[PDB]
Amino acid sequence: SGKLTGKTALVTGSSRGIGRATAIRLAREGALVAVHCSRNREAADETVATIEKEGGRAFSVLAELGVPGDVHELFLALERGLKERTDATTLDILVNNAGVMGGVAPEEVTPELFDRLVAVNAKAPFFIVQRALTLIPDGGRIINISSGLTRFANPQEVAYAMTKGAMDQLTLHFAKHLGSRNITVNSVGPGITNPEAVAQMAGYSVFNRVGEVTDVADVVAFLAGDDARWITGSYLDASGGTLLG
Amino acid sequence: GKLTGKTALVTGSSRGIGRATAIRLAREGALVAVHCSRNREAADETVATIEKEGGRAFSVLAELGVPGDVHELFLALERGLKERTDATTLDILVNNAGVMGGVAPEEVTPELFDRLVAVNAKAPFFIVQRALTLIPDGGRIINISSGLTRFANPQEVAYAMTKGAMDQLTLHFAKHLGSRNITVNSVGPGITNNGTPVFDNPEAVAQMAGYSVFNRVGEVTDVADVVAFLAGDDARWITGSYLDASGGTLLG
Amino acid sequence: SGKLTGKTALVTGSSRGIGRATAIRLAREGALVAVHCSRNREAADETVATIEKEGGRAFSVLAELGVPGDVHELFLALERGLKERTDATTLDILVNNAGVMGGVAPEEVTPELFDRLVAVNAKAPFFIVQRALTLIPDGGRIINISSGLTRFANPQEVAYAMTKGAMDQLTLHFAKHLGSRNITVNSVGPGITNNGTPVFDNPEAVAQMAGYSVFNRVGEVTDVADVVAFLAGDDARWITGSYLDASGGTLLG
Amino acid sequence: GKLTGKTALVTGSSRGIGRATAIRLAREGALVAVHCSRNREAADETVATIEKEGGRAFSVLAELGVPGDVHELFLALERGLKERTDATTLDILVNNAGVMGGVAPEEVTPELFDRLVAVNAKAPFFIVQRALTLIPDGGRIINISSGLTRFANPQEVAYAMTKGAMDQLTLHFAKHLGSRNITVNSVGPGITNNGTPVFDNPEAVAQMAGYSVFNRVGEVTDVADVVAFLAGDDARWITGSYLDASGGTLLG
Ligand SMILES: NC(=O)c1ccc[n+]([C@@H]2O[C@H](COP(=O)([O-])OP(=O)(O)OC[C@H]3O[C@@H](n4cnc5c(N)ncnc54)[C@H](OP(=O)(O)O)[C@@H]3O)[C@@H](O)[C@H]2O)c1
Ligand SMILES: C[C@]1(O)CC(=O)c2c(cc(O)c3c2C(=O)c2cccc(O)c2C3=O)C1
Repeated sequence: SGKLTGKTALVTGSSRGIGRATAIRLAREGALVAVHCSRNREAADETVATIEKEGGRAFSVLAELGVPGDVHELFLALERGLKERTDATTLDILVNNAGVMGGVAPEEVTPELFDRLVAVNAKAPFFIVQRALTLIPDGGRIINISSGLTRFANPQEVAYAMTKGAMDQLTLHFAKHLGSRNITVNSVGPGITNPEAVAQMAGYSVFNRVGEVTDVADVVAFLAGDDARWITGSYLDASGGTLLG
Repeated sequence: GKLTGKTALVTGSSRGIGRATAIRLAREGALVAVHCSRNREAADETVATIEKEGGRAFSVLAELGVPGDVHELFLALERGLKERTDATTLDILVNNAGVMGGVAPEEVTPELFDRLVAVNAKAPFFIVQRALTLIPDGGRIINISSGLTRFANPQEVAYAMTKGAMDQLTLHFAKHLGSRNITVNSVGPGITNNGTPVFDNPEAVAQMAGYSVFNRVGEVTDVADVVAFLAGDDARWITGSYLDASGGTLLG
Repeated sequence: SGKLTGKTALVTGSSRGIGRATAIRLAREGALVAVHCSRNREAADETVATIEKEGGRAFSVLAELGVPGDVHELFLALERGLKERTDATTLDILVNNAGVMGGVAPEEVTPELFDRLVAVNAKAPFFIVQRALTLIPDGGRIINISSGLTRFANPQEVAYAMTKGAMDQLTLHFAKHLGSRNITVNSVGPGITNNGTPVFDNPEAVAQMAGYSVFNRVGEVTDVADVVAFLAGDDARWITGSYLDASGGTLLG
Repeated sequence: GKLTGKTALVTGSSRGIGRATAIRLAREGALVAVHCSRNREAADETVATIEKEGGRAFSVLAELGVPGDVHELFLALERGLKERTDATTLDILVNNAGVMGGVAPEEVTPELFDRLVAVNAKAPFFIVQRALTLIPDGGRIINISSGLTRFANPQEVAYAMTKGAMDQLTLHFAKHLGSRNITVNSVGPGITNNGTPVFDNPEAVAQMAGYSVFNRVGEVTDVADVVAFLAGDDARWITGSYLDASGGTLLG
């Protein structure tokens, strides 16, 4: 039971971190959750187990994002697992969460690394959305997990932030596009998300603590439900006040 | 009831977004102080409505924008809370009350300006300042702003100015109350059907609907439900922010 | 230069700091400038003298802002001064620069001080714009000096930030309002700026203010003045309703 | 002229905004590298116009968004720079080159996507990376973004994604390059008449004109004159920002 009973959801990159927590949370609201990961079937199944242990419903879906054919593989697996469990291909909630980072100075960024950041973080989300319009009913949900680094300068992750900048444009423009179909499209921006180095990252928030994976997941689940029907095209700041300069 | 055994004050609460906000917060198990400037009866009609759902609420009278406004309000509030809970703890503060100008820029007088500032910006500042002594660590402050802070409309410039002032309150009090774990956030409504004579008129309603990407006017419920979320535990990691409850009016 | 030759301007709070430098840069570009100040007639005459030494044109205007009759006196003096030197009351450029800070913790703010900050920082600029519309021609300019404190949290000056967030709303709605008359309306947001005070004589404090800028220096009054001058000229005809970040990258974090 | 003694590269300066930017920078006395993909005559026409007005410019030819683009661009750039100044100093970099998608969201192919990224966001990044050694302390990077980063338009979502990436390039390199005194800023045009067929129909024009509060479309000089200000000394204290050169298109 819960807000999302009889709803289906897909969360990309949800074997670890925010994705995992988001899947758990959405499942807790009574949603059927496709747990996606790129490479680890094991981690993906740990998540599916937890959801079942806590009385919810989920299934793992493996498909490496960032490579030719990623969208085919994601949906082939996804659409089957859905018809298997509901006899429909409907996808009520899409969470674009998967993302990889750069971790080098701009002078060390290769054309190839740039291509891959774009491919996983921005290109996949675009073509995942495009194909998912097929499955998403009227009144459905799209939620894109952004990054605090889009509002906060960090040259050590410039290529990463560029791709998340790109992802945030999905929110603005698909919100407009999907208006007539009553599908809301929003972004969620985390802060820093989980020694003496702990003490310094905790300083960035006004709450003097580091973010937890739950801190973001709870905002996603709100966006995923009916209480958020009148919010679209917007950016939700789940960073514990990190943007306040 | 996720807000059970919590207390809430919503200013300008006898009608419109305020009404719906009180009703929603009550429905979540919170005892709600329903504030009004003038009509004791209208504020009691809301209290009535809440109790018929198995909720807890009490009316409060205090004309905002005049000398001693804050005093009268917190006098009645502290009284009503003690009588009902043996404490005067205020978990949730919603600054909802506000008035518009409805004249062109060249037609604004000093008296109107002063009046807009007094009700829309001054009162909320001092209601926050006073409420600090009643809000526990982990409490909630929600300021109802306006989409006109992001969408040009000269016909309400002075009103928007007072609301932009309100949002700055949000920014700075959020930083100030971080160590006490109180979130401070603004909710910006779009065009919302309250009950004014413009909404009696279709074609006018048709015009306003088009501002939203969903092709409808907002309902009071649309905004109250966003307020309710910020009031709850799911929004503990959101502070100092502006939530866009306009149905995508800001998209251009 | 002669870019603003034939133009007139008013810069409020123009005897000191950012206001002063703005008045100076406008005059340099060829504008006849009304230097306003609230009380100090001498400091205003000093700016005028400086502008004249450089071969420009300026006059002083006394009018205390934030008290009853402030707009009235300002424009009485403005109009007399403009008519004498040009034969017209045409006001091409209006710069809303004047403002006062609160300098008090959010708990010590009284209803009086709040009124005072509003009256000076929000009320006056609104009514100055309102009254100035009668003098500003099609093609004219309005620049509002805001604050980086609208973008950067600082509870120490919260009431002041509210008045300045009010001021940004002026920019947004009047830009829309004044579109059909081809007047641009923009905001300029300073960061920390060295206004000549003793505070800036201490290097240890200078350094910790400098760190807020990506360039590792404090701003000069001239860094802000030069942006205002750009907005005020023809090259910025296609910018309106916007906010210019003249703070040396303070908002980057 | 403010830019006497300085050099500038403007990518895609053979027509539209790039062309006018090149022309305006040369007018202030800068030596301008005029760039485009293959059309030598197109680049040279801009060079001709600049020379008539008594300025200095040379054409440089490199198709952006293909393996080797950067190498080919800088080889041509330095050659031409050395032939004229006997130095490879680049004072001013303007990332203007850009292409549009122009198909519905459902129609976008991986191929089109890759192409927009490669030209609009990736090339600017690697051009910057490579230019860093030629740009002296106190120099300038100006990135030509788009109002579509703030104004919803599904017909160009992929394009707008690349411009969102572009604005991130501004934010992060502004920080990275601060200790070197290099300002990095975005200029975001609205609808600007660039000679394409759409600006010929006086009906679609009137419609486009209505996006601005001045009720006209932008001209190429409207944007170029903003770039020129950023390229000069008067804008030394602005960095990491977005300049809204749309004539008030983002006001709602
Ligand atoms: N005009 C508008 O409405 C508008 C609005 C917002 C933003 N913008 C932005 O402003 C910039 C220029 O706009 P515009 O309207 O002036 O464009 P334009 O008239 O189409 O000219 C663009 C220039 O970019 C060059 N270019 C395109 N692809 C290239 C490639 N792969 N390699 C090398 N050069 C390339 C073109 O040269 P070749 O022909 O040789 O390729 C051309 O000189 C773009 O970044 C655009 O996104 C324009
Ligand atoms: C010139 C054009 O063929 C027409 C067009 O559709 C457009 C194009 C490029 C743009 O950057 C924009 C726009 C735009 O409308 C438009 C409409 C409203 C706001 C905008 O920022 C824009 C644009 O930025 C391609």
